[PDB]
Amino acid sequence: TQSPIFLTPVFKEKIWGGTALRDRFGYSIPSESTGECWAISAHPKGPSTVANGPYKGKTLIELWEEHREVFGGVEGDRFPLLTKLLDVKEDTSIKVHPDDYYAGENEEGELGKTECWYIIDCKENAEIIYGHTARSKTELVTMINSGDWEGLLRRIKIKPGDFYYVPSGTLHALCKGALVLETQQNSDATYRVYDYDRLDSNGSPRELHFAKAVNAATVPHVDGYIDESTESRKGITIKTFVQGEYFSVYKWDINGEAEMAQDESFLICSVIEGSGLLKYEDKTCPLKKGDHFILPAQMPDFTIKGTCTLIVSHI
Ligand SMILES: [Zn+2]
Repeated sequence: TQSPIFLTPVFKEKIWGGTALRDRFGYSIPSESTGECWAISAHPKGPSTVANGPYKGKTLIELWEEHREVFGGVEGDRFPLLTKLLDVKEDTSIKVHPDDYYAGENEEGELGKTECWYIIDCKENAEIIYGHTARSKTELVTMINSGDWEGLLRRIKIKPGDFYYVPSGTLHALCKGALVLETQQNSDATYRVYDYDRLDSNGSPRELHFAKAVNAATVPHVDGYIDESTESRKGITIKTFVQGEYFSVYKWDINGEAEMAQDESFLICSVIEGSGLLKYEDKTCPLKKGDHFILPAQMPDFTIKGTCTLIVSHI
């Protein structure tokens, strides 16, 4: 296809969620404790539906299975990624995501969940939990059992604009006061080790997966290294956050009119700030904060005019 494919958001309630998705993006949310917006999703538990054009109403799964041409004919049983907006009002659980092998073996073919975080906004003293100090799996087990979160967990102070890559196997948790654009593999495989003994809307504690978390966790933890790059042309500054095995993620900072080309299999796009006008051939497409869309394989060269910021990804 040759035109933008907009996606209608799906929402998920979370004990750590809030109303920021409605307050900052104008979204109609399910509850006053909404933690996640599954923005570009083909996950069975909450797939995005096409919001416009000839495919309006179809799910991203139906597009992947029946119209792979849209995605440049790339291989794979399922659309590979999942993009979310996260309203981390309170702390999320301490957890680890398995890799493709472990997930497939223990979660019935589910993909692993390597992911990354772009911090859109956050409070002044915001942090994240990333990595740990255990030198062996027996030590990790011991320190988790004595709830020595202070000696075990490693914390990183964050600020708006930060980017963190989270390889599967990484013990982590986003903490209270953060608004995040999370790009991850198409998976919902999560092993929690601690959830602060909280109760959900139904008065029941959330599930923990101690054994699986320890099995999936990388020990010892070693901080990986990613090199960012930035380049600018007329009307746009592009920051390249990562070009990894599972995805490449970028930030487009537009001011004025930028000339673009879609030279990948497809581009996943989220407008996180401002508004603008996308023009291609004789067509016009208004863009605004909160829009999520895919630019197909055959998308014609286009321009975006305005003051807006998008986070974009591709495989
Ligand atoms: Zn996570």
